[PDB]
Amino acid sequence: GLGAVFLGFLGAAGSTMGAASNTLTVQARQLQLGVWGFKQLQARVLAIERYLEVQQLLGMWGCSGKLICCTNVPWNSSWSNKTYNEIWDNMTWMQWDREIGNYTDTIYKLLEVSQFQQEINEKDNLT
Amino acid sequence: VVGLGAVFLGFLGAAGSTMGAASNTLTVQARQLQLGVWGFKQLQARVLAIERYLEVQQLLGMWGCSGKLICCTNVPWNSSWSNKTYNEIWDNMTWMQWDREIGNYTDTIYKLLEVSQFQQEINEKDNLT
Amino acid sequence: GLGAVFLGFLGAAGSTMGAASNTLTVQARQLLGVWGFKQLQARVLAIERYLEVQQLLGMWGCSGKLICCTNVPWNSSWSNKTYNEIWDNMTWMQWDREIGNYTDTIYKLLEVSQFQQEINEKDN
Amino acid sequence: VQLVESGGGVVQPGTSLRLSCAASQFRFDGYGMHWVRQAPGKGLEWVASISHDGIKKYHAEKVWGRFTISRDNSKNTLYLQMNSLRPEDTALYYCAKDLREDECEEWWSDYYDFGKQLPCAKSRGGLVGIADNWGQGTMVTVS
Amino acid sequence: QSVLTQPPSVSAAPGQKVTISCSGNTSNIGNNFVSWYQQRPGRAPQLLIYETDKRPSGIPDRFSASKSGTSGTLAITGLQTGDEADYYCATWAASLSSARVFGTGTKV
Amino acid sequence: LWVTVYYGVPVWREAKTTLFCASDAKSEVHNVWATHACVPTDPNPQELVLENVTENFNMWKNDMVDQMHEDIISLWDQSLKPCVKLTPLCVTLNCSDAKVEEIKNCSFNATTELRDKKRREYALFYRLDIVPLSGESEYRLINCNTSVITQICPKVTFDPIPIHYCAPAGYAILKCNNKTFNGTGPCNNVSTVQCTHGIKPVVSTQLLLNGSLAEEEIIIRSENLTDNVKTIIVHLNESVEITCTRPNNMTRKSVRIGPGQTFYALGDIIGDIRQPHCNISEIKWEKTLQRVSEKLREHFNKTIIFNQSSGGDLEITTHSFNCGGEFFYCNTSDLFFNKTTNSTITLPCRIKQIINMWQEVGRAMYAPPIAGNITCKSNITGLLLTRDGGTKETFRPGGGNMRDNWRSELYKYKVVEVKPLGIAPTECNRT
Amino acid sequence: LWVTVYYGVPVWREAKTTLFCASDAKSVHNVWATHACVPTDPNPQELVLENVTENFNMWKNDMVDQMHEDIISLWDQSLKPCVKLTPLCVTLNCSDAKVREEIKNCSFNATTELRDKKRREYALFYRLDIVPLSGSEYRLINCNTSVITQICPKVTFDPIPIHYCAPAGYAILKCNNKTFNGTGPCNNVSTVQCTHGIKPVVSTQLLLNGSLAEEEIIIRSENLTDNVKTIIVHLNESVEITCTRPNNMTRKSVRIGPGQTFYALGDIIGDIRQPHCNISEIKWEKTLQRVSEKLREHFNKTIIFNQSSGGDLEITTHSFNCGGEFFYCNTSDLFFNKTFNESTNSTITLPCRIKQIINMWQEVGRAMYAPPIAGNITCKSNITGLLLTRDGGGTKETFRPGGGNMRDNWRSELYKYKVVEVKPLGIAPTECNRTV
Amino acid sequence: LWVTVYYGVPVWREAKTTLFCASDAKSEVHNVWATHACVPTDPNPQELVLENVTENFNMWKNDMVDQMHEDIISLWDQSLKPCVKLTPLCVTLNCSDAKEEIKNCSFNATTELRDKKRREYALFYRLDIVPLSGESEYRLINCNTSVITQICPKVTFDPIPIHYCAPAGYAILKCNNKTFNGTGPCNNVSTVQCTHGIKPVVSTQLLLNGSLAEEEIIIRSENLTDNVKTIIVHLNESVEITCTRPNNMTRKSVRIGPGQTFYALGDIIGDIRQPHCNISEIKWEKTLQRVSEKLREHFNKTIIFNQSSGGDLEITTHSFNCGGEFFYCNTSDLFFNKTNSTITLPCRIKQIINMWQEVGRAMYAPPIAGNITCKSNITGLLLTRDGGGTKETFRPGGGNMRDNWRSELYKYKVVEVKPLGIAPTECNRT
Ligand SMILES: *[C@@H]1O[C@H](CO)[C@@H](O[C@@H]2O[C@H](CO)[C@@H](O)[C@H](O)[C@H]2NC(C)=O)[C@H](O)[C@H]1NC(C)=O
Ligand SMILES: *[C@@H]1O[C@H](CO)[C@@H](O)[C@H](O)[C@H]1NC(C)=O
Ligand SMILES: *[C@@H]1O[C@H](CO)[C@@H](O)[C@H](O)[C@H]1NC(C)=O
Ligand SMILES: *[C@@H]1O[C@H](CO)[C@@H](O)[C@H](O)[C@H]1NC(C)=O
Ligand SMILES: *[C@@H]1O[C@H](CO)[C@@H](O)[C@H](O)[C@H]1NC(C)=O
Ligand SMILES: *[C@@H]1O[C@H](CO)[C@@H](O)[C@H](O)[C@H]1NC(C)=O
Ligand SMILES: *[C@@H]1O[C@H](CO)[C@@H](O)[C@H](O)[C@H]1NC(C)=O
Repeated sequence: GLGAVFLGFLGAAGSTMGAASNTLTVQARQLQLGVWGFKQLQARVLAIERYLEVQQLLGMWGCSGKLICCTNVPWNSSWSNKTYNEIWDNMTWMQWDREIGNYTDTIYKLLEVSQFQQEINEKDNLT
Repeated sequence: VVGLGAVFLGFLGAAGSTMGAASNTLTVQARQLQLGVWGFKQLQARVLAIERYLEVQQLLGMWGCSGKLICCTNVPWNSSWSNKTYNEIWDNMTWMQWDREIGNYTDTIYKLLEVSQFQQEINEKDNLT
Repeated sequence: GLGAVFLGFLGAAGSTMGAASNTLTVQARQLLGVWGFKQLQARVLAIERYLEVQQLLGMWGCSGKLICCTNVPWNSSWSNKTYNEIWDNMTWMQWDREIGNYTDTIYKLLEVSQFQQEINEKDN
Repeated sequence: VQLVESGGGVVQPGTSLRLSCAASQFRFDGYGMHWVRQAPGKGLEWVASISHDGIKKYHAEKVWGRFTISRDNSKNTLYLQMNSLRPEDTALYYCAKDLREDECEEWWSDYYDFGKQLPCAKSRGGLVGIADNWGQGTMVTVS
Repeated sequence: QSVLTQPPSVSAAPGQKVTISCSGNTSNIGNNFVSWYQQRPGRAPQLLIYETDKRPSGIPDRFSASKSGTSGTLAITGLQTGDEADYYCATWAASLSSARVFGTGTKV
Repeated sequence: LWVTVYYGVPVWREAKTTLFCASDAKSEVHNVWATHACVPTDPNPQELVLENVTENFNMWKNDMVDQMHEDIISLWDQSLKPCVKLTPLCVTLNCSDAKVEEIKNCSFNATTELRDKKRREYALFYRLDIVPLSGESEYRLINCNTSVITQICPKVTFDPIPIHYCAPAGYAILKCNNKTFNGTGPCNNVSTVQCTHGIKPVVSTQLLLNGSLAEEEIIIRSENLTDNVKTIIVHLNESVEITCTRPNNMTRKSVRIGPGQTFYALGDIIGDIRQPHCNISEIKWEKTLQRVSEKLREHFNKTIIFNQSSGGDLEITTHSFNCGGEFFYCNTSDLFFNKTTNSTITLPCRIKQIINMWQEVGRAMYAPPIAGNITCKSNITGLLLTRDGGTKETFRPGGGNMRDNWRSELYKYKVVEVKPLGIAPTECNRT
Repeated sequence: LWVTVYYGVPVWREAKTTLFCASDAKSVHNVWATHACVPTDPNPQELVLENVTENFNMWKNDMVDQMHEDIISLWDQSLKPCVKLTPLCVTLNCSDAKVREEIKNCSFNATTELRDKKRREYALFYRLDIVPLSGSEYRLINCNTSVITQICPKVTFDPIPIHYCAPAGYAILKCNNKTFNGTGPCNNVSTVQCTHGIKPVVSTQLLLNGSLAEEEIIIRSENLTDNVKTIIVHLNESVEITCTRPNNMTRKSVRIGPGQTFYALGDIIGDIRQPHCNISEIKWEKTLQRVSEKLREHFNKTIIFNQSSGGDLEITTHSFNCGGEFFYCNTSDLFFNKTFNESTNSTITLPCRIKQIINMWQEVGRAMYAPPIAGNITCKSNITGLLLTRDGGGTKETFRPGGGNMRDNWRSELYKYKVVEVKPLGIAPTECNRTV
Repeated sequence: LWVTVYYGVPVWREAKTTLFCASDAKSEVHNVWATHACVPTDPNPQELVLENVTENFNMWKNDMVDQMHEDIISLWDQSLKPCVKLTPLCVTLNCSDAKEEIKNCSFNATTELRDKKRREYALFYRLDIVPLSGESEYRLINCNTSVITQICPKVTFDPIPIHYCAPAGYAILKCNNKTFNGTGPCNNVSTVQCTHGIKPVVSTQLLLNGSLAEEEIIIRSENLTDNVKTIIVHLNESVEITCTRPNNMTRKSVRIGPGQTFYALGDIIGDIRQPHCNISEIKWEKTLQRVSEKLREHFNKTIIFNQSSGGDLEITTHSFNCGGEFFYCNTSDLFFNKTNSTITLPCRIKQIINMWQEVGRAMYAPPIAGNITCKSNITGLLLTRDGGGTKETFRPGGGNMRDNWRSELYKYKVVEVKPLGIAPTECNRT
């Protein structure tokens, strides 16, 4: 079910970033042409368009089936000048995306070139 | 519908062969206006094709197998689901009869692979502090 | 979203095959009515054209790589040319007309090689 | 069928007279009428001609301005005013009836009703100069 | 003020043939049909020929007539004693009043 | 020191979408709401509890009610397109009095199955439904000079059955749980679901019918509490009963007009004619306008007096609701809205057959007469008020708009979309 | 020992979905929207599931409930922009036609090109199409119960084969057992992408063009010992049939209002002859002698055929279509009037009657009007299958022809098909974990 | 030595697809070319140049011109379905002469009821009514061969630019060769995400608002040695044109039935005058000679310009729209007769239009209060040869309606990109 999986991510939206990586474990352990016949069709196509969009965006930089995958881009000091002890222990995820919300298009473009360049150097090890 | 329409019917053959031989006989098997009533049924069909394809792909992506065919999962086989041995199943059964016996435990078996992979993800990726 | 990525591949239509892998680098680093049903028929058609390529890339392995590699010997009957001649004096569109009739036999042969490699590995 | 004429009798030179022709045994408003005359020892001669409704009147060249003809749908008779009586006018004056009937083709109607019988709009059929019924006629005499 | 040239009286013996002619002009018969009538002595006239080619149901096939250009001819077969009467020619046109002229009479 | 991406982070931002129907399977009836072609619901809906979060959402700036208004309007137009019209009925009438008056006995010409023959038939029409050309007497229908009129099929019903609004896969409908949360305000006990609760689509002007009592501490929802246009939407916590009927026993005559068309008109009235009347309880209602007068005073610091309705037409001034398939029109003017044991208030109501609903010049409906004895027993949960101006403040009921009948039940909902892609620096690079 | 998943396993499960059209790329604007249908493939590839027994019902199928609901919604899509004959039925002063006597000469009043005036036209209608008022003056048959619309002559009702094909992810099973009756397990089931050609023909007593059985006659039924369920008899070695009308007809456009006109019957060249069908009696008698042999096998008693029940005409006739004019043939007392026990091809002639205003699918609310086809029509068709019902005697089982529904025709072409969905995800234990 | 795959290679193939609308951000009037449902455009579009490319284009075998003509046809049927039809209007119009092209028609119509009738009066042009018995009694032009409908008086027909944009996964090529006619291989092909603004207009003789050539007058055709092909002439220096209506009409709402009503012309304020269009004389004889020197280079024979043949007022008349009032201008023998002033153009207005010359279509355009003025702009021409053998004659033809857009979509071609490429190399799985 595509609908029941996107709702589980929203659970514990008030917890810190350091405890959200382990809270989802304990919450999943216990677990024809009418006006109404067209909006259902227009919603299923919109559901597919939203699932693969966040999935195809992943497949551009290395990560396709992973969740906590790491990237080889050096973290700047202009996007966020806070220490590691304060970001992952005293701030929720929704509040964190309000700080780097302006450095979004400059990051997604930097993640792509940092992975496409890896394939060129990797496949040139045979020549 | 033109590319993924003949792939699901592809492995549907050899449905009478045993389980231990289904992975072998299939190898040699491939050794050979626009607004009317028909326009709305074809558009209704193309959505059902995509909805039924990635739904299988979305279940695999959450089990640690991105697109692999036969991926071993780190989950111990419970003895209560099947009392029979291992050599008897692959040579005295078939894939259609297997669903009629173990397919009733499909609820707890689809979440057990999730926890055994989600916890394993943070045990390796998130362990590198 | 899915349209701006497909248009970027066409930026080297005249460049040689050997330089197309590096020509895209200098470009990326440089930077209810009638229409309610017509647009709906386009969003369904856009998804159908995307995953159709993402499906053929799943049957041959390497479902996430760009420059992949398969274990299939290059038959000397489909193309009677050399290796150094292709990647220096040939463009990608011109190369297709000389081979684009052997695609249906090379897509099926590539599918058997990855399917055979899966059985030979999981047996061990 | 029967056609009877009226208005005849003895007249004096220079006086006036109005002839009548009562019609019966047929649809009066559905046929044209003609007026003829034949001198004793001579042949016939047309006098006037009228349509079924009287909107078209035609006479002879010698009696322009003096002789008129008209009909009436409520009394069913034909009038013929004869002025300036001349000795060469004594003839056998008869009343003729045409054969072609004005068969209607388009009646006025009323959508949302379609039952009310409204008058006719576009009829066809005029005069043909054929007399199928001849009356007894009234003899005139001037001296 | 046109006139139809017709013979005033012709001989009619029982058993012979009698022809009745009707000569006019171009304005009266050259563009319009011609008719025929019979007026017996002491009796009222009656229609005999209409539309130059049709006959009423009251007359036999002995009465016949035809036209040729600007003149018409009446040809009747089987002459008897009771056929001696006055026959007329008649033209009528609603265009001009010079075409409505009766024949001078043909006594047979 | 290295950028890493996370899949499944709780990050959401509000947006717009298209919600679909949802209702449990019951049974063919061919209801006016196409629930027979609607996806069934789920017995146990998912309702998480988001803790340590204070989401603020507006009530009047919502967009879920603008999609619901564009849904019910498109629903009635679907059930009225294959209907038979009353165009051959716009003929001059000739009416008289009724039996042993607001019931007129009219007679007119009507074309039979073929246009060539016409017969004189008779029917019964309400006085509120015909207008006189000149009082002598000849009358005419009320909608034969503005637009065309259609008659709804006798097989379809107007029964309001609950429907659920579910967001598509990839979205989330938030839901607050605060006790005294009015229209706009940051709610702290936020909870998420994927489908709304039971929503019964009803229509009314002065009162609310078959609503949902939310919680104690009767809420006074508005936008500009210091204005003269914004309609105050009270939300009760102890609903009182309202019962009314039609004590007549009327038949259903099936007359024929035009070739291939026919409509059902009123026939005979069995028994003596009696007036419809609603029986809102007396002592249970007096204390309702006393708890409100003590709750509305705190927001104004003044003593309040209640007047009757404004006056004029009927759809916008007084009560107007549906009951078992027959549209009622009461007054409720100066029987319990003229104030500041166990008796009962009796409200003289009036019934009409042709309704210019939804506030347009066209698309006038014609409810066929229901044979028998119609009876309803509903609840009133919340009123609709409107200031005057100006001491003392004078309040009076008024249906300033029609969408407010649904904002009383879609006030604690908010639709948002999730973006599960996160970015955070860490000490892990590509090995 | 360890759990592992498998992709692409032969696992199916019965379900229901929405199919779509598929026809040849031979493209007129037929009544069936084939010009907007997706073309098929020149080589339908199918598999042969070996060594498997699958059981599927025939009467509880869903493709027959979808095909019947498709044709209903397809005719309304082709009759919506059509002109309606609302101002047609007035007091018709019908008289006898000027040269057994089933056609009348009617003269009525209709509005001319402009609404203010009216005229008086004349047309020719059949006796089966008009009813009298004073039981002189007649009026149209069914304009008192519903509105009537005609069909534009720009469309045709040629039955062309269509393929009902399932979306990606589904497989339409297909049987190959020769003696497979209605229900039961097929021991030689073979999957296929979608079905073969299906001609959408409409008949009531004798099945028209269709697929023939391979080995022998099949007697399909839901409950043979019942009394209401129709008995579909499938045939082998079909019998030919030629239905003709040697009379001519000239169409004529008359005005019935501003911007509206419909075609009626004008003159008739030559004398009147009865439109009739022809059946080779030697082949037919050889057929009924065999169908009367297998029904005895299931009943153990003698059987007799009898005339149709009676009543109305839309049920007790051979109401089929040919050329564009709906026939109504008296297929009784010449075929079903005898029993069975133990040369010059005397062709049987069936006196048929033609009707224009037909309300198909017994749905009051839509009555179509067919324009007259100029000339003469002739169609040499096939008779592959019959429809028989019982009476309830006891003895001797009296059989009468006549269907019970309109969906019964398509239950003879869809008797070896079934839609299922595949579940390619499998689970089986092995001696392999994710540490290699 | 071994086979490998490559994702994202510049490989395209010709194919057909569906293209949706893409309008600007300017929207409530609810035009026939709806914008409340059309997706907004992109401020910074995506365009790029393909170095060393050569793609052969074609104009007369294109698909976009067959979809655009099929798109706007369904657009009018969508906006005319809920409108009122003028069926009860076909009555015996007793039209006298108004105070000579406009008649004072006094007819009978139904009141609010259906058992009573009253005598109304309205004004109609001579082109909309035909006589039954002249001198009288008149009748409408198409009350016998087609049903007539009325445009909703709340919509307008402003030509607004729309963008046809292919779905995600396609591309719309664009040639930049400035001396490139319809056919022929382009040499400066540039790929754009979708087309620029395309003003949908309707014209027969000349071509209104559009784009230019910027280098030289281009002469496009499918077969120049033919006789029935419409030779499209593209210009580079546009000329000015203005069309007015000095009359001052008034709108009157009359009744035709219960719930139905339509608007007709009432009295006319001010003196009656005739509509006319203006074209600069010096700016026309200069823009016509440049075509006389280009069209001669393809025939090597002297050429002369004639007028149209005649007949119906849809092919021999510069039919165009202006502010909601359809204009028919006789441009036959004022500048096309034989080959600081101002050339006048006497026109005539018709309000019952048979759109696209199809049986069953008849639109009644409601009148417009006040005068109108359309400062239009000519960009292209339409010609038609004759059966000659010496000199040559060219006449303004009206061959088709879809031919009006081929002067705008001459440099576009939709293709389907295929990103999977197969190429031999030297690699294997470790
Ligand atoms: C009850 O409603 C009133 C007004 O209708 C709210 O008072 C203000 O509401 C606005 C937002 O609508 C806030 O920004 C202000 O801070 C509120 N207080 C003022 C202006 O003094 C009130 O907040 C609502 N009650 C609750 C619990 O939210
Ligand atoms: C049935 O056919 C399958 C496929 O060929 C085969 O594997 C199996 O052994 C067969 N069973 C028998 C009894 O041979
Ligand atoms: C499978 O599980 C169901 C309960 O989910 C149980 O009823 C059944 O007996 C089990 N075994 C089967 C179906 O063989
Ligand atoms: C490609 O192969 C096909 C075989 O069907 C042949 O018809 C075609 O000519 C070939 N093309 C080239 C360029 O060799
Ligand atoms: C209406 O009144 C009659 C008379 O007593 C009663 O029988 C009937 O039940 C009433 N209707 C309802 C719905 O109770
Ligand atoms: C222009 O048109 C001519 C004839 O119409 C044609 O031969 C030529 O190829 C076209 N293109 C160019 C660039 O001349
Ligand atoms: C045509 O010229 C006029 C005059 O300047 C100008 O306003 C108009 O924009 C031009 N047409 C177009 C399409 O730009």
